[PDB]
Amino acid sequence: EEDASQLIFPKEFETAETLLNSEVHMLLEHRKQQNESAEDEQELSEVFMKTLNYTARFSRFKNRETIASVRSLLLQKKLHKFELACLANLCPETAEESKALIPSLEGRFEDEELQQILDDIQTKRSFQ
Amino acid sequence: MFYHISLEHEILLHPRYFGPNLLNTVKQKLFTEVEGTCTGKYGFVIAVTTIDNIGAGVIQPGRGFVLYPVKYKAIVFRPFKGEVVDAVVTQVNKVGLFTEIGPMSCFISRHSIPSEMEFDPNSNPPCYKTMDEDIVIQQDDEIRLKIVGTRVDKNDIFAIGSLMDDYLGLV
Amino acid sequence: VPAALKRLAKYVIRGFYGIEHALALDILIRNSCVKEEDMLELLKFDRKQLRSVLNNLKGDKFIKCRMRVETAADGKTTRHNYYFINYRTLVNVVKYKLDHMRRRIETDERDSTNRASFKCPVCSSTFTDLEANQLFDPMTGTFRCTFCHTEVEEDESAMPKKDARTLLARFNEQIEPIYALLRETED
Ligand SMILES: [Zn+2]
Repeated sequence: EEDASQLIFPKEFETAETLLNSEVHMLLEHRKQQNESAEDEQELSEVFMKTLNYTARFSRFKNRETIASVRSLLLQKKLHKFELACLANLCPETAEESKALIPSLEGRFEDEELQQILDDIQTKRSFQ
Repeated sequence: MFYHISLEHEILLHPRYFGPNLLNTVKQKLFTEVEGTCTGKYGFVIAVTTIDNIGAGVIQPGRGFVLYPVKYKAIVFRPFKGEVVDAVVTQVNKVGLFTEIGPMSCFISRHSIPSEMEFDPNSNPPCYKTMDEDIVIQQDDEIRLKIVGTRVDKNDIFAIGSLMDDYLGLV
Repeated sequence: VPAALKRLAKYVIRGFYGIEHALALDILIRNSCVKEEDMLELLKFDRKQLRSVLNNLKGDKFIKCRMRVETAADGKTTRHNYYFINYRTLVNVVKYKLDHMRRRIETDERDSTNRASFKCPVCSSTFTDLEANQLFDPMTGTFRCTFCHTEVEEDESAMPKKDARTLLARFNEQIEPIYALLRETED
C-alpha cells in the first residue's frame, strides 16, 4: 500500500518531516550531552547507540553550518521532503545514477539541471 | 527511512508516584516504556526528542491507576518495500546473509543473492566472492539491499534484502 | 438450421457427455421439436434416467422445453413436455465453457504458489522462511525448532509443486480438440 519509489505513504507519513543522517546525529548528540547531565538517570538503550553509530558512519557533513546551507539551497528547489533526504543521503555522483535509484525523480527537472544539483552537494560535502 | 513524528502513548501511573514530581515521573516513565519497544505501524523507536504535552490524568475507577495520555516527538525508522538502504553485514552463512541496519535487522536468502556469488567455506572468515573476485562481500561491510518485504512479529520488524537489482551490493 | 450447427452439437455432446445425452440429441436433430414421452419410448430409457439427462441438458441450456396443456379425448388433462434445441442459447453457453477453461489456467497456477516453500517434517507444522530466522539460534549455527528440538528440512515441500506443473500443460491438451469443434459455432 506504501511504496517509496511511487511516493506513496500512509496518512501518518504525510506531515512527517524527514531528517538527514547528519541532522539526526546532531539531535542524538544533544541527547548524549543531556545524558551526561542529571547523573543517576536512566541509561540510554542500546538501540540509541546503534542508530548513533549508523548516522555518524554515513554523516555526509561534519559541520553544522554546511548542513544548514545544504538544506537552505534544497528548500529553494521544489523537491519532495522524502526525496530531499534520499538526495542528501545517497549523494549520487551522476544525474543518471540518481534517476535510476529513484524512478519518481524522472521528469521532475532537466537532466542537465539535475546533474548540477548533485555537483553542488559534492562541493559542500567534506572529504576526509 | 528516518522520520521524526509525534506519537500518542498512554501512561498508567501508580498511586505511589503521585505527589511532587508526578509529571517528572510521567516523563521519565515515558522514556522507559517507549524505548526498546517497536510497533509495525510506526516501526522502531530510538529516543524521544521532546514531549509535546501531557494530557489530563483520568483516574481509573476501581483500579486506582491514573491514565496519562502523552504526546511526544520521537524519531523512528521503518523498512519500506521496494526501497534501497545501506546495510552492514553481521554474519555470513551459506543459508543466507544477516545484515543489521541500525536497530533493524535484515536477512538475505541464498536465492535472492546473485547466482555468480558463491559461499566461501574454505576461507576462515565466511564471505561471498565471484570467480573473478571483482566483488567480494564479507562480514562488517557496507552494502546496499532492496527491501523485498516486511514482516512484524512479537513487536520486532525485519526485512528481506535482494541484490538482484542493479546498483546494489558493495560499492 | 444450418448443417454446421447440427454437426457440432453431435461433436460436443459426444465429447463431454455420455452416449445417453448424444442419443437424445440425435432425436432432436432429426426433428426440430419432439415430445418428452416420444423420446422415452424411442430410447427405451428409464423415466428417472431420462429426466436426469434432460435436466442436465437443461442445466447447460443446450435444449429448451415448453409445456403444453390440453384436454384428452376422455376429458383428463394432458401436460406434454415438448423439447426443442435452441442453438442461439447453446452457442453462448458452450462458448462460456471455453473462456472459463482458457482462464482456468491462471487459477490453477495460483494453487501451487499457495503451498509454503519451507516446512518442518518432524513437527508437521509449516515453517515460514522469515520465522525460521527468529526460530534459528545463532549459537547452534543451524535453524531448529525449540518445541521439538530437531532440524528442519524444506526439500519435502519442493516435490509436490513440480508435479502440479505437469497437470497444467496436461490440462490444456484436453481443450485443444474442442477449440476446433467450437469453430463451427461461428460458422
Ligand atoms: Zn519442528
